Amino acid sequence: KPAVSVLTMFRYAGWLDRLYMLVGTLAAIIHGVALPLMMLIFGDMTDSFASVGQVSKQSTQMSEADKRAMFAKLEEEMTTYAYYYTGIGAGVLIVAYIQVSFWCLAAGRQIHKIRQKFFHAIMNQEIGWFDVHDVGELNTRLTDDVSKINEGIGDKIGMFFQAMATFFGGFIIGFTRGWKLTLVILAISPVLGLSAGIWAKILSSFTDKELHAYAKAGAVAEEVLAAIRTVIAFGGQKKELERYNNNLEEAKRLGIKKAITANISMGAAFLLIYASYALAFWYGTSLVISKEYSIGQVLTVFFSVLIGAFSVGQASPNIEAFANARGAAYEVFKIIDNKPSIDSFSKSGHKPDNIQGNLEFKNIHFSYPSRKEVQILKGLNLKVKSGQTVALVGNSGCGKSTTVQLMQRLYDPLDGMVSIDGQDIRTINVRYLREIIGVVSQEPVLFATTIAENIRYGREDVTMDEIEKAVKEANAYDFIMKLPHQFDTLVGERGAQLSGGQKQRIAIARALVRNPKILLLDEATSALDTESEAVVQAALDKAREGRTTIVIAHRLSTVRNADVIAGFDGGVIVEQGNHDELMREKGIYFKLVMTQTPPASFWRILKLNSTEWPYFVVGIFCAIINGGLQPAFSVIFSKVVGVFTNGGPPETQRQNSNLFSLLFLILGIISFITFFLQGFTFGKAGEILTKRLRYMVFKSMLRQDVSWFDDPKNTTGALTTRLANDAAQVKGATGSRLAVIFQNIANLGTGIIISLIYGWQLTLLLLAIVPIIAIAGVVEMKMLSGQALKDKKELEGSGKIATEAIENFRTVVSLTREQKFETMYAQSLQIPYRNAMKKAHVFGITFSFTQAMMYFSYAACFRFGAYLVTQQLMTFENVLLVFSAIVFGAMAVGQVSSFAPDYAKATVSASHIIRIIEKTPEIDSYSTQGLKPNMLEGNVQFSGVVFNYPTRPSIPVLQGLSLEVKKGQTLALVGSSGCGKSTVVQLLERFYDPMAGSVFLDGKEIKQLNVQWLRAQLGIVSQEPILFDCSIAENIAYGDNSRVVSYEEIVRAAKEANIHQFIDSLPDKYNTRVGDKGTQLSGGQKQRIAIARALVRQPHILLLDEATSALDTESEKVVQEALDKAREGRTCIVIAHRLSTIQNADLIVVIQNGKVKEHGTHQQLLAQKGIYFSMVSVQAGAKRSLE
Amino acid sequence: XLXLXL
Repeated sequence: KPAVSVLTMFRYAGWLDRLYMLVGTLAAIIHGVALPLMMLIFGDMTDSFASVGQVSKQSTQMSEADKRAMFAKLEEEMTTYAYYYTGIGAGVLIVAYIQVSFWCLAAGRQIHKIRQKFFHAIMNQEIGWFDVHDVGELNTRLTDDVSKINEGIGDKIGMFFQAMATFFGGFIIGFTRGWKLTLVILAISPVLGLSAGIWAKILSSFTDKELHAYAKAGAVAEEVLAAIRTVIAFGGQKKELERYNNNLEEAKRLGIKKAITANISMGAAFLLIYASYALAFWYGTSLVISKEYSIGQVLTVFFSVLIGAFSVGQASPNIEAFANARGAAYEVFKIIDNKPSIDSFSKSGHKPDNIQGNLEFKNIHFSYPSRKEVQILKGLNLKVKSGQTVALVGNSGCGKSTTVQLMQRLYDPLDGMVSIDGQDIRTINVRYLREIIGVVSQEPVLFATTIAENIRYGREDVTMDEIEKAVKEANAYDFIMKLPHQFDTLVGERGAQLSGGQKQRIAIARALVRNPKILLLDEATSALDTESEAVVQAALDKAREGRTTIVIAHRLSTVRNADVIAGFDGGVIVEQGNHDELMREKGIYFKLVMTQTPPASFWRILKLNSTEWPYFVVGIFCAIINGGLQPAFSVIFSKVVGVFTNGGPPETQRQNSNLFSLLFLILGIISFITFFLQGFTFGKAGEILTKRLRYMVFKSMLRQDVSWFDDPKNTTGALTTRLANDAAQVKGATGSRLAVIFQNIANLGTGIIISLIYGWQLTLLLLAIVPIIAIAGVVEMKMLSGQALKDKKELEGSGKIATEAIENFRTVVSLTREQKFETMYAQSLQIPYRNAMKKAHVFGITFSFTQAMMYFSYAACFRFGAYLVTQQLMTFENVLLVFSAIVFGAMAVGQVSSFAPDYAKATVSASHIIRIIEKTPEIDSYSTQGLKPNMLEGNVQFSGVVFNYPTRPSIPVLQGLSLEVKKGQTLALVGSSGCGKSTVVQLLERFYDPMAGSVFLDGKEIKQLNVQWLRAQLGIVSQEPILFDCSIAENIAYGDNSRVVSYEEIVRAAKEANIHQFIDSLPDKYNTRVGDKGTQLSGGQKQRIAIARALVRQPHILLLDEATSALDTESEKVVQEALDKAREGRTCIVIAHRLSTIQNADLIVVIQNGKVKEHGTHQQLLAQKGIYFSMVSVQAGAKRSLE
Repeated sequence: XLXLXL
């Protein structure tokens, strides 16, 4: 939104820059004017052939006589015109080069300055300014915004003015050659505008409906895949697949409607374009027959005006480019124009000599820029005598640090003053102040360069001797000398990660080189290991004794030796004095003391589309007829101007131009039939396979087992996305693109056949020229990307040293040496700067060469078109035909290059979609194999089972687990913690086969048993039951598939589950919707519904997994009552966490580390003393506490 | 070349 003043933006342009811009925009305007002058001559050429074309056919008597005057006229005229063209070529070459080169130059020269000034401005900001801003956004703002600005002040302007120049230059010739046709065109101009609007409105409609349309299927797919274990357990896969297939079925219908309308519209638009232009040209001829206009003039104004007309559209994008740049520049120039209060880049204020270092803090009130929300320091008074060392203590709020924060003048205080020596801190120079003060901070930071350099960031002028004495005086010499490379060893975030204490020591050395009069140590000893703490503490103690010091930490080991200790309460200074005094005071200090003591490319995807033999041949035959229909307009436009040029006696002309102009339209309407067809056939073809793919993918996705669904690689979202995208992407490749390609190769094919069979060696000549300028076009774009990629790599290094500077900034301000990062940033910038100078040089040559080649090509066109060919009996009407045909054929071939990435993307997307289908599981539910035992009564034999979850084959859940439970008795399962209890239920469901061991039910191994039938006998009830959106009767009826469950049956199940109180209470009753779409319920109801769902199946084995887990008060009572009523008639396994409710169980089993530890009935496990007794005794304590 | 065929 926000822009900047146009003059302010260019403030860094002066002298040569403004000159470059002037000469550049001048040359650009010339370059612009150049083109419409080309079409002006094109009319004159037509007149030359027209004069002769008429006289030649008017004779019908003498032959040789026509070999003299005509050829002479053509000689002089064609020579003149060719000379002119050759003239224009050099012009466009020069002006193009000048334009692009100059503007790119100016751009670079400015952006350099912008960058430097901007970074300086960043470094010059006071910390209070950083506290209120995000540094990441700011660095990214730098790197991105400056680029935006560069895009804005670049050659785009030249293109804009050139475009405006073609616009004016076009309409000027357009008007001056004649007024009528222009006005006649400017009427169909809106008519064209209306059709584009309609087409936009139609695109906006289906976007929204499409999102709504698939979201119907995508919603089903998401609740299913999220419910995967419940649909697997209850084996409703077929149903879910059915639903998904239905939603797809709808989607495809909406899709074919989409296609139909879209195609109709496109066809209509094409028709209106055909009609309008054909109509304009007809009016043209109608004006030529009156002898009011020349046949060539019509062309001149027509082409000049249309050129000028499209110039606007082609111009518009550069506007937005400059407009955004002003906006990007706003927030950029905002920092540069911002003058702070503190500066520190200023040379000002006293730089005192012989500082004795007497500090005082007088009545200081302060708050950080969270402002009024919190005021941390309410008043203050403090003094620290010269040479002394004061230690600040406090419970919380870190009002301690604030003094260190103020003593550097990182902030000015709200009220009060901090005074070093006698003078106010604000009078003395900021830098000098930062220089006379040394600082050691809790988390030390080391910039990435040799250790010497890090010690050199203390002072720019230093020798390795001073470094040595510095580190040795910090006792860091040993540890670093043992390190390889000596002082040349690397440090940083990347590489050579060292001990905190060592880094701290290096920081103390760095600080020590500063030879500061004032030392500030904030929790440097804290947040460090106890062993190295003394090592660093020695250094810290040796860092003093030359200086006055304020220290802050949580370590009261280091405070005792201090001359004065100062406690704070609520920002208020209270206790001050020597240790013994503070201990005699028995205040806060004493209090704290006592307190602290897979690629591929293949067509099997197409072989899937081979389901439809038709719907393709139709589209391609249609699209090839379209491809054959396309050049036919060229052939007409050739002969309309051609016969008119070749007319001879005029009487016959006016009758023919009406026959052509008719036909001219006739190819139009017939185009409506074909274009809609090929669009509809490919469209409908697209929407059906989209059903088959998403159907086969989804289906095979329900085939995969739980082992695959636990994968961190595959989650519900990722699966839905992979499901949607691939199917959506394969449609694009198999869709319109292919049709268009066939249409275009057909187009160029018929075109080149016509052009070739008409022109002899004319076409052969052109086919030599056209590819070269095409390839020359492609090689340019390659260099552009090359220079682009290289430039990105060079500024990345400069942005990397920027990020290092502004991320650690609060450190760099303390050490000063910002000018260092300034210089390094500059030098880092210097290389891209020279690169940007070369860029202009190259961008020009490449551009101009591509302009000149096209213009020079246009010269050889009519020069060979005339002379050798026209001195022969070959004619102008054929030349005009060949050029149209060929060049348009090429411009059709362009769409081939344009459509290239679609297939690649679609192939990468088609790669997965086949693999996902072809993937088979270890356990597939679809196999009709398996025993299907005839005997009802169940048992469960777990024997020597070992299990590790495929996702985490590290910590084994089960090791040699063995259980037995007879029929019609409850198996209670207690455990320390983990899924070891649940893995039983998971394995009995056979979501996994165990690594070793086996499990039987009727005495038959479930592994060789049918999977479905196995799962069909199971009554699974989990913690938080998921209910799909549908009637609660349908949720309950989900308990049994392959058969529809009776109403009285689900009633019985609901009566058994004691949910009937709810179901009869509702207005809809059993038909009520649940699942959050139509209604909301609490846990109790959902669970009882899960119970109903469980026992409507009439399972021989109930499985209750922590059923009461999320639940409270009477809900647990009623649900437990239901569950209790549910069992005792069936085999079941209850892992529930309430042991008081397990107190009645046939067999209790304690599991330990995968091995069954304790076993037997309650009173037995109670008789024994061990884990279970502890399990029951510990959770009784909570009850006793609650009582 | 503009849009019909030239």
